[PDB]
Amino acid sequence: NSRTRPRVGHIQFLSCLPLYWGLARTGTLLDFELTKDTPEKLSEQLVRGDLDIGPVTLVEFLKNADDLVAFPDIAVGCDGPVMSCVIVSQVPLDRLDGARVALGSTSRTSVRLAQLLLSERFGVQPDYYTCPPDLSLMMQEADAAVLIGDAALRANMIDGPRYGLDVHDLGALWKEWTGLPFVFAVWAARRDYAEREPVITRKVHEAFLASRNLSLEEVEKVAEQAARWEAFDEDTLAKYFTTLDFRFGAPQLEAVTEFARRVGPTTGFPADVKVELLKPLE
Amino acid sequence: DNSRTRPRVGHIQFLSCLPLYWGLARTGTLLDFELTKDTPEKLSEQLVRGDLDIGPVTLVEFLKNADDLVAFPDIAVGCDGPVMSCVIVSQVPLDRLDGARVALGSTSRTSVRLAQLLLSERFGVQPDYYTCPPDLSLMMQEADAAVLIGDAALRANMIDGPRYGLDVHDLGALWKEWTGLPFVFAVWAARRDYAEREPVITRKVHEAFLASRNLSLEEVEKVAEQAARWEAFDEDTLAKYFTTLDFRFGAPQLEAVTEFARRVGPTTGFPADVKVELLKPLE
Ligand SMILES: C=C(Oc1cccc(C(=O)O)c1)C(=O)O
Ligand SMILES: C=C(Oc1cccc(C(=O)O)c1)C(=O)O
Repeated sequence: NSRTRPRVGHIQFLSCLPLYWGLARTGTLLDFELTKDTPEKLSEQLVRGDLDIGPVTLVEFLKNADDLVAFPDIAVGCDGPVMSCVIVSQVPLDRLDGARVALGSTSRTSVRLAQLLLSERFGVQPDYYTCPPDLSLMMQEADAAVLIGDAALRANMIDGPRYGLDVHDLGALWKEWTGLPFVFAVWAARRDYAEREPVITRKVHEAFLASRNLSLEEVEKVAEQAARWEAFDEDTLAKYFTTLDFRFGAPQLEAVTEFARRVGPTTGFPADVKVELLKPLE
Repeated sequence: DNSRTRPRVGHIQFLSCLPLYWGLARTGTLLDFELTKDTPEKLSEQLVRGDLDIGPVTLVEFLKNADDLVAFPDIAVGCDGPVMSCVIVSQVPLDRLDGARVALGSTSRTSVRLAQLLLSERFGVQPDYYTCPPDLSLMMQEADAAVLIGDAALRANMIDGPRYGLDVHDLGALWKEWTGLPFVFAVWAARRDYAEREPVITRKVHEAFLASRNLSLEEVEKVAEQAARWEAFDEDTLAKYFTTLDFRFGAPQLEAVTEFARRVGPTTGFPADVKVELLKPLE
């Protein structure tokens, strides 16, 4: 009946590879029982109780906000381009009305942001369908596709330029539309776990912040090492890691508030949903 | 995407390899791996069938597949005397086990074979063996003795045994008494096809393991202090366990492997003189 390590999720994509570096170098990993997977699986596992703490794609957090406690000061976001959330299209976006648009199944938030932009900014109503993320296949059978993660970064930096495909950065489209930054995923504890183990939850939160901070300082070391295992080179990875925005304070919460209000009534949660933050000790 | 992919590397989830995990994390080596954590018998099955490229292999399963695996020199999971986490728990003296029931934990391949070798060829008793999931409570309700490995064995050795007045015999000590030799329970190996396709990645993985192991030897007390917060064992117990384990794999350890293989080979599924191929260093 001894104390057991928290079950902690971790996004397998490159976006959170520097964070993984920090968790390893600080020794934090030895205080976790870590699960690596794609964002939609990690969100399903946390909501279903197979994890205690982990990253949650924003839309799924909002649909479950009464049962989750978000960690302050860490998130996966951007202020302008995010580079790894894109619309790849063979035509201008305003020509997508009634066209087929493939939505990568690993996404919940970026697909909704893309749908919001296309309808409310560009005024087109495509015929959406979900499918596994595969740019080559998606382009054969759809006129445009929404991708996240490594596949999106690959479409943005490699596939797009080679084949003359338009690649629209969803963070940039949102920044153009609203002037706001964007948050794609947060870290959260299950409410029942945070109330049963307040101290473990706090130490996990603080360890994430320290590991994140360390990864910011050693971004070039992380990029050099990771470049040996990717089609991206060191400069591209370092640019990607430094373009991503892992803050989660008042300006980022303002962005979440506005996004939630615009998509709630079309996504399945109240437009004024409450985001509960983990409170520090007095 | 035809870029080079990280090696798929297995890692024993038990406490025995927790300091090594610390070393792999602290050195940053983990970011050069695609890591899979599991029990020794699953990690062995995955490597043999091709779901991993490099990983720990319980000795008996390595020897049964020695033609298809290349062992890493100078790192292994072993002992010279007690190993602490491979035990026979018995309610009677070992010499009273002839015709008695002995439960063999299903997660083991090497320690169970070593226990059978000791009981038959050293003590001369012929128990009615059976395999079951590792659970000391159930095993003791139905058997006169049980063979355990991993955390469950360490728990029987340091906690359950003393509490219930059960004899706990250390399999490493029993073998040492019988032979004067150390013992190797698991080795690290690369699949032969992976080692021949990617010699340099295999070498760098091997070197990274040695460097992570060496660091974990230096920081054993830090690792025990951290791990004690999540285990029924305290820091002193974990530190004694980590320092009792022997992770060397040179000539004296290979001598032990050779003799163990000779005594059990023809009844376990490999030649008594099976050849152990070691990863060769560069000139
Ligand atoms: C930085 C990214 O933004 C994300 C992260 C996690 C989930 C989602 C989603 O769309 O559900 C988006 C990235 O995927 O690289
Ligand atoms: C030191 C140990 O020895 C082992 C390790 C892995 C497998 C086996 C086996 O019996 O198959 C034994 C331990 O379990 O901690």
